[PDB]
Formats: sequence, structure tokens, C-alpha cells
Amino acid sequence: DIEGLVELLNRVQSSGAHDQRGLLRKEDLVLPEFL
Amino acid sequence: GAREVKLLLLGAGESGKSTIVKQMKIIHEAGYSEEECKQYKAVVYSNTIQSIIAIIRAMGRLKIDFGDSARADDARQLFVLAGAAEEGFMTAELAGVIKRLWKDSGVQACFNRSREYQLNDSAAYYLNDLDRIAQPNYIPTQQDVLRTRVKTTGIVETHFTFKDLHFKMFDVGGQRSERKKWIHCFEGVTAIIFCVALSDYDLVLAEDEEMNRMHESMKLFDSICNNKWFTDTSIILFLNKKDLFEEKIKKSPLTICYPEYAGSNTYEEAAAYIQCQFEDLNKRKDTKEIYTHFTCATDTKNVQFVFDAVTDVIIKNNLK
Ligand SMILES: Nc1nc2c(ncn2[C@@H]2O[C@H](COP(=O)(O)OP(=O)(O)O)[C@@H](O)[C@H]2O)c(=O)[nH]1
Ligand SMILES: [Cs+]
Ligand SMILES: [Cs+]
Ligand SMILES: [Cs+]
Ligand SMILES: [Cs+]
Ligand SMILES: [Cs+]
Ligand SMILES: [Cs+]
Ligand SMILES: [Cs+]
Ligand SMILES: [Mg+2]
Repeated sequence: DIEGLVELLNRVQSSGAHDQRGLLRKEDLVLPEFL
Repeated sequence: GAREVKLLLLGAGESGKSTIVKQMKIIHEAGYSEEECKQYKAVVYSNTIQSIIAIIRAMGRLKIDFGDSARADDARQLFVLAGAAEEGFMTAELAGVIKRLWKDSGVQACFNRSREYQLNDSAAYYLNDLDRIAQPNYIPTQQDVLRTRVKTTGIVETHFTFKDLHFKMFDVGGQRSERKKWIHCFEGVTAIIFCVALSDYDLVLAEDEEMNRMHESMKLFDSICNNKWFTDTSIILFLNKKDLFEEKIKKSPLTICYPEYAGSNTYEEAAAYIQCQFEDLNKRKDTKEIYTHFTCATDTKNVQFVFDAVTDVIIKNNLK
């Protein structure tokens, strides 16, 4: 049901609250625009 | 006879699901040995860096300037040094840059506005312990490992015996699981432990969200709760992060999250209010019961205690 949606939207969309997870990777190193 | 107790962890990312799992290994399992803690240095540092960076990035978007303009060199240097330091070790150079940035009033100013962005709740824990963490003879402690943040490739789980029960704790989270996996995760559930990050009550909503984090969590709970399929399923509610909540409620009113709220701004009344918002979602207060516990996922003592009670509910909700 949409139930599957909601669970994927709440438990995922916030895992972003942590692009801060796992070991250090090139992606998380891109120097910020205000350089 | 031995019963399989299938425990399913649900709740928004950052709610503390992954942390409860680790608490089980520390409590009802072996825990982490020294040979194994040393193994986390790489992540402990990886996380520490990601945290100061999350904040540095935030200063840009929010236009918050460094208390001291020199830090701009440090920041720029933070990204070079980081993307150049062999995992597992941290040089006296990187430790310095981080210490100076974390010390900057501009950066602390931004840190205090973490509600406007998404800062993991381990940044503070690690950035303060830089003295210890930075030293090369550093050995992550259990609490250090408990605060780490790793990979959720697929579905995480733990097996452990408690009160002669075969506990199987499941936790998805981010890993897009389809109706397939989901249905398969629900099937066999003995109890659903729904985690909620109380401290999320003050989070500014994203450009995409119609409602705030709390209400999005409330919505999901509503469904899980009033879903006939989970009738005989024990519904434990973990209103987690009460430590951060207590610290926050001081400065940020609950009216941010529940505009109608008219109570006082005490940890007590605010917390009681949230416990009601979730429990009132229950459509059969007669049919089903909600087992709520205010917890601190990262507190081994409190978790042990709280999980001790959950088991009693499981041990007997099985009408026996
Ligand atoms: N201070 C504090 N941090 C917590 C608590 N519960 C979880 N956390 C932290 O908040 C984040 C949630 O992480 P977990 O790793 O539990 O991931 P989740 O399952 O996606 O929500 C991690 O940074 C935890 O260390 C708590 O009660 N207090
Ligand atoms: Cs055990
Ligand atoms: Cs141990
Ligand atoms: Cs300045
Ligand atoms: Cs903060
Ligand atoms: Cs400290
Ligand atoms: Cs495992
Ligand atoms: Cs085990
Ligand atoms: Mg997660």
C-alpha cells in the first residue's frame, strides 16, 4: 500500500540527515561554494 | 519451549534504530572487544570530519561568518587534509585545524542553529573530545563505538538470547525495500519498536515537506498502530533522544512543532504532550495498548532497563 511509500519516505529521506555516515568518500569532500 | 521473537525496528532516519541494535550487542551479547574497538578509529575520525564539514557547509548556505577570518584558511585546508589523510589516523595538523574551527565563535554560532539544517547527533560528542580522539595512542571506547555511524547495506540484524527467548532484531533504514521485503519483514513480527527523535520537534521543514518531521513520524505511527495486521503484535513506542530534548526545550518552544500547544515549556509538560499526540493516534484504545518508554538510545544503562521492560510485555502479551 502507500504504507510502503511512507516507510520509505520517513526512514530514508532523513537518513540524509547524515550524508555524514560511513568512511570518508570523495563526494563528502567537494569544497563548499563560498569557497 | 523456545520461542522466536521477531522484533522489527521502525522509525525515521536519525531516530535511533541503529543505535538500539548496538546496545543489544553490548548488553545481551559480547559487546566490543579492544581488538574490535581499535577497528573503529577509521570511522570515528571519518565521522568527526564529516561533522565539522556539515557545519562548515551550513555556514555557507546560511551566510554565517567566522568569528575570525583566519578560519577560512583552515576550512579550505580542512578539505585538503581530510581528502589526504590515510583512514584510521589523524595528524597533529588536522587535529589543529578542527580544534580551531570548532573553537570559532562563527562556527559555534552556526552549530547553535543546527535546527536550520541536518547535523547528525554525534558531531558534538566527537568534536568536544578532540583532545582524546586526536591523540595517536587513541583507542575508541565502547561509548565511542556506540556513537559511530556506518553502512546500512540491506537490512541490519542481531541474534541474542534474553529470558530464554530467541530474539531476532531487524532494522531496515534507507535501503529502499519493496512491498516484497516489507511484507516479508512484517510477516512473523512479534513486536514493532517504533523510534521517534523527540529532539526533532524544532527542525525547520525542508523545501519538499508539507508537514514537519514529527508529524511525518506521527503519520507513519498512526498506520503501523491501527493496522489490523499488527493487532496481536506488541507495539512498543520509544520516544528517544530525551536528553537532547530536555536540552532543547529550554530555548526552543514546542509551539514550533505543535502551534496549538498551550502548556509550559518544561521537559515534563512538553514530553507529556508529545506522548499524547502519538498515543491518541490509536483508534482502539480498548482493543490495543501502546507501550511507550522515554529513552536515550546511547545510554546503555537506560536501554538495558527499558528493554528489560519491553521483554516483560512480550513475555506475557503472548498470553502466558
Ligand atoms: N545524544 C543522543 N544521540 C542519540 C540518541 N539516540 C540516537 N542518537 C544519535 O543520533 C543518530 C541516530 O542514529 P542511529 O545511528 O541510531 O541511526 P537511525 O536508526 O537512522 O535513526 C546517531 O548519531 C546516534 O548516535 C540519544 O538518545 N541521544
Ligand atoms: Cs545472552
Ligand atoms: Cs566487551
Ligand atoms: Cs569576522
Ligand atoms: Cs546543536
Ligand atoms: Cs570532553
Ligand atoms: Cs549480524
Ligand atoms: Cs549473535
Ligand atoms: Mg538511517
